[PDB]
Amino acid sequence: HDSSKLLWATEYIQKKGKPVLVNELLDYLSMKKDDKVIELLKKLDRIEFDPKKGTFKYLHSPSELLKLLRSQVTFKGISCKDLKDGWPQCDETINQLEEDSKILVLRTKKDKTPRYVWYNSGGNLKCIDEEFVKMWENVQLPQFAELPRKLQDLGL
Amino acid sequence: PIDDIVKNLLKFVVRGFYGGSFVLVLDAILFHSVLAEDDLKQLLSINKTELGPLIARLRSDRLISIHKQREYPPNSKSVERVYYYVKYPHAIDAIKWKVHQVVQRLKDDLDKNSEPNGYMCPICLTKYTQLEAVQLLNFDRTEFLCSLCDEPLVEDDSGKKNKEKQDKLNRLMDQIQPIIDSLKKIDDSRI
Ligand SMILES: [Zn+2]
Ligand SMILES: [Zn+2]
Repeated sequence: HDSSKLLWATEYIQKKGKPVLVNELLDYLSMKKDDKVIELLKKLDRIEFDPKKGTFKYLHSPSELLKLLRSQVTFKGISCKDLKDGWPQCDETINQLEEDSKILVLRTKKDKTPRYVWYNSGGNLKCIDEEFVKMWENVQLPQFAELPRKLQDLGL
Repeated sequence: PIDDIVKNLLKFVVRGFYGGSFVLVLDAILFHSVLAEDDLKQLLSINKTELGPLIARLRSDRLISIHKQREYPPNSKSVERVYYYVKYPHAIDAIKWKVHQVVQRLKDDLDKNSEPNGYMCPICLTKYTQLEAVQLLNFDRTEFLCSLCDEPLVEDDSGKKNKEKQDKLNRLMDQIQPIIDSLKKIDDSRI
């Protein structure tokens, strides 16, 4: 079919994943021997077609990650689907680029911590021990407008 | 606008003394003044177990309070929309109160370990003090006994721990400095 040939060629181009001659593209899967696939490559982004030499590519750094993280300011939250495909082992970069240099959203330790769009000043700030964090939880923020007097009682 | 600095400050503390997930909901609430409940829900694309306490923490933090933004349902019903009223005046009330609370607490820790005065019997595992020591001190016993176990006493709160509390204070002063400086910048107008 017209769509089946395009789907198979796109997967085959994805399976090949390398820029090679368009002539070899047809013989790799023995299906894209008609002009329909070549026109589909120029018309669809699944197969990259350009006037240059035979080459099909995908249609990469923590610096780009930070800019991409900054690219989602006051917007929806993105996933690392493009980040890891556009930069393999992008989860490691999050661990390496700590101190907010690469923020993430670790869903759990059973799904490779699927991250989300996040930017921060400190990010981790691990040096504050949980004892300070526990006493932060142990101290409960008090009730209503008596509190402005309460901090006045403490001298504020 | 100074109110943005208040919200910008809210990110700092909610990312300094809280986790990263504590700011995305903080972002979402402050993204829109009157935001529908489901709109925030679709943003995170996760369950309510990872969202509920975050807003409850913020409402307990008094920075933002979920307001009764009443909406009339189109099905001959009355179902309101959960839009949070960001309670900026109460934010400085709650957040600064803890800072004043912790700094005096760490001040208390400083003088507790400042000089070893109280004593202790390791055999009995009970602390003592100088006033107990003198009434327990004897001419023959140049040390302090422990009449409970009939054992000599040892000092407590050595000089090392005073440095630790001070180093806690120095970290406390440094790590809360961005929080307070962004907090005291709001003190000019109290908005
Ligand atoms: Zn209250
Ligand atoms: Zn004893």
